[PDB]
Amino acid sequence: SRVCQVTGKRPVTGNNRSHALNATKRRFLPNLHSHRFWVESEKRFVTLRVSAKGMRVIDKKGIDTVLAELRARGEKY
Amino acid sequence: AAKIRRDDEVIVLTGKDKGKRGKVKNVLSSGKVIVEGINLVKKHQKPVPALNQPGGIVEKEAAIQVSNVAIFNAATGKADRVGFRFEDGKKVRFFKSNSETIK
Amino acid sequence: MIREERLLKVLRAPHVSEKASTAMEKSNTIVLKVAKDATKAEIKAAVQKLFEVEVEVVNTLVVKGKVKRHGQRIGRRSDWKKAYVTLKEGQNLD
Amino acid sequence: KAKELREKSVEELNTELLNLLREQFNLRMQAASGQLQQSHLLKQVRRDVARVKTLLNEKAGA
Amino acid sequence: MKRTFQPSVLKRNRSHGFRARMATKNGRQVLARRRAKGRARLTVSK
Amino acid sequence: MSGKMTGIVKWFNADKGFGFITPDDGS
RNA sequence: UACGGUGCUGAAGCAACAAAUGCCCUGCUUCCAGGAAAAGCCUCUAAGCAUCAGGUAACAUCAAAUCGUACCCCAAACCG
RNA sequence: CGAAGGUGUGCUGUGAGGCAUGCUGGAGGUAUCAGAAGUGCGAAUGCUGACAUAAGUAACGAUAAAGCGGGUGAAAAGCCCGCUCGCCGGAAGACCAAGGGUUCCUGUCCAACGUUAAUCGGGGCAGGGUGAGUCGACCCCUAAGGCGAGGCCGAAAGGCGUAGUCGAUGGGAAACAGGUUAAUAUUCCUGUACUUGGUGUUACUGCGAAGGGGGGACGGAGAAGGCUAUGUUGGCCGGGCG
RNA sequence: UAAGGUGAUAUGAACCGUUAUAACCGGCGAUUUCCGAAUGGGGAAACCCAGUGUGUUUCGACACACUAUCAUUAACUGAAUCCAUAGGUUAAUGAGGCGAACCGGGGGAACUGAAACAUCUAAGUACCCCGAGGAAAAGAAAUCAACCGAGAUUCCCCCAGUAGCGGCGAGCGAACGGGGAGCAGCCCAGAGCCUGAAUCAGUGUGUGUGUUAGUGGAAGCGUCUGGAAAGGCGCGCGAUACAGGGUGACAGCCCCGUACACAAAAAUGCACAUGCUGUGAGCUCGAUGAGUAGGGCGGGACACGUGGUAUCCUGUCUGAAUAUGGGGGGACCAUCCUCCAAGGCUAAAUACUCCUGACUGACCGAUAGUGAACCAGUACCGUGAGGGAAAGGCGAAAAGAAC
Ligand SMILES: [Mg+2]
Ligand SMILES: [Mg+2]
Ligand SMILES: [Mg+2]
Ligand SMILES: [Mg+2]
Ligand SMILES: [Mg+2]
Ligand SMILES: [Mg+2]
Ligand SMILES: [Mg+2]
Ligand SMILES: [Mg+2]
Ligand SMILES: [Mg+2]
Ligand SMILES: [Mg+2]
Ligand SMILES: [Mg+2]
Ligand SMILES: [Mg+2]
Ligand SMILES: [Mg+2]
Ligand SMILES: [Mg+2]
Ligand SMILES: [Mg+2]
Ligand SMILES: [Mg+2]
Ligand SMILES: [Mg+2]
Ligand SMILES: [Mg+2]
Ligand SMILES: [Mg+2]
Ligand SMILES: [Mg+2]
Ligand SMILES: [Mg+2]
Ligand SMILES: [Mg+2]
Ligand SMILES: [Mg+2]
Ligand SMILES: [Mg+2]
Ligand SMILES: [Mg+2]
Ligand SMILES: [Mg+2]
Ligand SMILES: [Mg+2]
Ligand SMILES: [Mg+2]
Ligand SMILES: [Mg+2]
Ligand SMILES: [Mg+2]
Ligand SMILES: [Mg+2]
Ligand SMILES: [Mg+2]
Ligand SMILES: [Mg+2]
Ligand SMILES: [Mg+2]
Ligand SMILES: [Mg+2]
Ligand SMILES: [Mg+2]
Ligand SMILES: [Mg+2]
Ligand SMILES: [Mg+2]
Ligand SMILES: [Mg+2]
Ligand SMILES: [Mg+2]
Ligand SMILES: [Mg+2]
Ligand SMILES: [Mg+2]
Ligand SMILES: [Mg+2]
Ligand SMILES: [Mg+2]
Ligand SMILES: [Mg+2]
Ligand SMILES: [Mg+2]
Ligand SMILES: [Mg+2]
Ligand SMILES: [Mg+2]
Ligand SMILES: [Mg+2]
Ligand SMILES: [Mg+2]
Ligand SMILES: [Mg+2]
Ligand SMILES: [Mg+2]
Ligand SMILES: [Mg+2]
Ligand SMILES: [Mg+2]
Ligand SMILES: [Mg+2]
Ligand SMILES: [Mg+2]
Ligand SMILES: [Mg+2]
Ligand SMILES: [Mg+2]
Ligand SMILES: [Mg+2]
Ligand SMILES: [Mg+2]
Ligand SMILES: [Mg+2]
Ligand SMILES: [Mg+2]
Ligand SMILES: [Mg+2]
Repeated sequence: SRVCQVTGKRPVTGNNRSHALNATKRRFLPNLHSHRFWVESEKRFVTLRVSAKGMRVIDKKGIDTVLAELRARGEKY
Repeated sequence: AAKIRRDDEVIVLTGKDKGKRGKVKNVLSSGKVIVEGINLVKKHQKPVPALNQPGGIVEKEAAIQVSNVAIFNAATGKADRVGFRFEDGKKVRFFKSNSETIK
Repeated sequence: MIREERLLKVLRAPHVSEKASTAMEKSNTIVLKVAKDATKAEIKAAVQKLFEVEVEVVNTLVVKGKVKRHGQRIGRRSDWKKAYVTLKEGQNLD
Repeated sequence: KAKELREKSVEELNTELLNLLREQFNLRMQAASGQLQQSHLLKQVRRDVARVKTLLNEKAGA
Repeated sequence: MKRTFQPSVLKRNRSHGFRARMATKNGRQVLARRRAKGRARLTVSK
Repeated sequence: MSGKMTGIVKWFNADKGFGFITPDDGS
């Protein structure tokens, strides 16, 4: 499932509007990527299917804070 | 909480026997009684070899509505409506006239 | 050992018939209407206890119920079970 | 008869239940033939068995 | 001529039976409709 | 029987008719 | 003899020939298009067991449950 | 001391209509003045039910074929018994699977069903009838394929699929002859067998698997040879002498 | 509570009971086969096959319990790999499924209308899915206003078919403000001080009020017609009861009831009160929700279709200040006013009716009214999803026609 584990981003639905304003339903997918994050405390790598916004979030808050949030959310990693 | 019971002597208020008296033989669950000797019909009884009935025109008693009968008050010689009271913590019947307990 | 209460609920009735009279007088076999869940061992123990008689073998069959019409309304009778109980020779039963 | 049967033991109730069931068997075979001409005894027995099983579930496990 | 109904109870029950209905989501919605309508015979299954 | 009549109507029209019986296109 | 039946008794009961599309044959020969699986069965040991467990050999004994079995089935009983 | 409704008659109004009354019917009806409408039917190849018409017409479902006597019976072309005749006979005979689900047998009935009658019936009603260690299923095994712990994926539902687990149409132990019932029989009976599990003694002593190997285990066509089923003839026995 | 009962078609048989364990009604209990979430494994629903343990055994074997999956927690164990971790196993607690409408959310049509049609409309409708509750949702101003001021949310009447939006077409369509229903405010981002202080929750008890069986309950005779009186004609009586229904024709006074008066061993609801348990109250000084606001691109929502378009949401790329600061006031700037986002909770008024009880109807009266007044979601049809009927009335009483 195209879900960022960190931010909870999700494929949303919208429209392709043409020049003649013809509306067709499309989707807006998140830029998800699987990345191994070095956790220094547990001294191991943890793979997360995370968006690039979430990678900026981990670079700002730190990965320990985020894995605390995922445990408080009740999400496996 | 039934006013007219089994062994009671009643008089007939309405019908082809308006004024006759008799004893109740049994009361039915449909709100009807069979009074001894009153609502006589002649049933054409079919013979049965089993049960040893030759089969004939048997005259017997039909049921009648309780509303059509009333308890004969042998004191006054008339019909009286029936009320309920408690005597000794026990629900008894009494005549509405003269407030006398039905026995 | 089968419990006596079950052995008392196994047997329902004797089945009277021309075939039953023949099997009783020739092969010394009684014909019983039994409970539907009753097995052959339960039957053999019941006859050996409640009638005090020695059973050689038990043959069973299931009787399918007939489809009847009471008036014009359809209906179906119950399936019941029938046991041919072969007694040993010399044994006798009412 | 629940009042009478309450003043009994567990083994006495089991004895009565087993005598009831023997009577129920002998009635059922008697009515299987045309011998039984008191049909109400089957009902009386079926209730009395129910009273015994009831009191056994009261005295045991309750 | 060969007509379109050539019966087979095994194929009837594997295709339209109770457990085939209860297996999937949409089949369970069928039994809810037939119970709501008040069908006596809810399925094929005898 | 109007239920055997149901058969009658339900499928003496679902017999569907065969068709016109003159190979004529009035063309 | 209920004319339906039931009971008793009971001869000979061999050979030759022909002979299958059936059996030997899951064979044989041959061809190319190159022709299921798994268990039962047999056997081998592993940890384990060490004279116990288990194994086969004989004999004895017990058990083998439950369900179907009627009837039509190229058809008046199935699909029409 | 007879309502509505139904059916007639008489009278009356320009009309939609109104009034009275006879019969039926056997218990509700309602002036006036206002009010509200599911408010007026001949048509919609209108909807539902009933009855006509054609018409006592067509047809009565393979051109395999019937005839007679007797019986039963209210009644016999159709039922039963009998003698003839004809038809199938690689089926129009017999056994099953699938499927149906008591149509089986016996007694009784003939309203309806049966393209006629029906005493008959697969029809109505009642009763009876299906007996397995060896047949089959269940069961052990798997195929195609299905489901699918976890798992991977996916807006959600859900999709695929590992371990596994289901799944025969295929693999896997074992019974034959004779007799018998109105109806069951490789199921009952008689006779003679067989198989797999148990426990238990006695002798003997390497047992052990979720593992290894073997086996199971496999195509088409063709050619003969050896047989049997089975049949024919002879012999034999019993009967016959037209 | 009771003198009559053993449900109906539907008689009969055999019985029970009549002063109180007959029956009947209610409360609490007991039992509660098999399938089905179905949960020991499987499975063509109502079937097949087990395992472990504890008991019995007349050794043939019987009975009972347990054994699903997932989540969370705890214990033990435990790889590659040293620790470790993954994994494994036990145990405990919970969930799972069904169900009418209402509710919130994730997705999301077309016919149609535009007299064609593509923007638009239909319409965020139908439908599908997820989750919850008796209501939900929202909700305590980074709001409106306009230099006067108001003071959470929700609902109704106006404003107003206005302002606007719009192939400026068809059509869509507010708000400010006003009148009402109802009203309620709080907490954490943090330390102390006083300490148990408000309130809430649970659990007891007590009281009250209901509910789940029930009790009493007034008062009419004569005559006529007639099959039968409740009708007619006389003469009375009741009424806090002339609501209604039944009774052989239309009954205030025949019956059931009604008005009114009461009633609960037991269970339970709602209130209070109180006990216990938990919960913290208040004061001071602080702190004041960052990948956020905002921006670029693409879309969506706001009545507002990108237009000069504010505001809200965010798929993508970025990216502040932080109380001397920031947001809004419909492009935008300046001044002024007003408010304090990036954390939460919260009753009421509001919406609905599978179901229960009472009552009502210028609603129907058997081709109507529910499809169904009657054994109807039946018969029947269809492989299936699904479709889906017809069919009421003897009489007061069977006295249902002996012969
Ligand atoms: Mg569109
Ligand atoms: Mg045998
Ligand atoms: Mg059998
Ligand atoms: Mg047979
Ligand atoms: Mg044939
Ligand atoms: Mg008249
Ligand atoms: Mg009228
Ligand atoms: Mg008239
Ligand atoms: Mg008239
Ligand atoms: Mg009127
Ligand atoms: Mg009209
Ligand atoms: Mg007309
Ligand atoms: Mg016209
Ligand atoms: Mg017409
Ligand atoms: Mg004609
Ligand atoms: Mg003509
Ligand atoms: Mg002619
Ligand atoms: Mg002709
Ligand atoms: Mg013919
Ligand atoms: Mg003749
Ligand atoms: Mg003929
Ligand atoms: Mg003949
Ligand atoms: Mg010929
Ligand atoms: Mg039949
Ligand atoms: Mg026959
Ligand atoms: Mg017959
Ligand atoms: Mg005739
Ligand atoms: Mg005929
Ligand atoms: Mg028949
Ligand atoms: Mg097998
Ligand atoms: Mg497979
Ligand atoms: Mg799968
Ligand atoms: Mg999974
Ligand atoms: Mg298997
Ligand atoms: Mg097979
Ligand atoms: Mg036969
Ligand atoms: Mg192998
Ligand atoms: Mg081959
Ligand atoms: Mg030979
Ligand atoms: Mg001659
Ligand atoms: Mg009864
Ligand atoms: Mg299961
Ligand atoms: Mg299970
Ligand atoms: Mg299994
Ligand atoms: Mg359109
Ligand atoms: Mg248009
Ligand atoms: Mg809320
Ligand atoms: Mg101010
Ligand atoms: Mg009362
Ligand atoms: Mg009264
Ligand atoms: Mg009366
Ligand atoms: Mg009348
Ligand atoms: Mg803030
Ligand atoms: Mg932004
Ligand atoms: Mg902007
Ligand atoms: Mg944007
Ligand atoms: Mg941004
Ligand atoms: Mg902003
Ligand atoms: Mg401005
Ligand atoms: Mg806030
Ligand atoms: Mg109707
Ligand atoms: Mg009518
Ligand atoms: Mg069907």
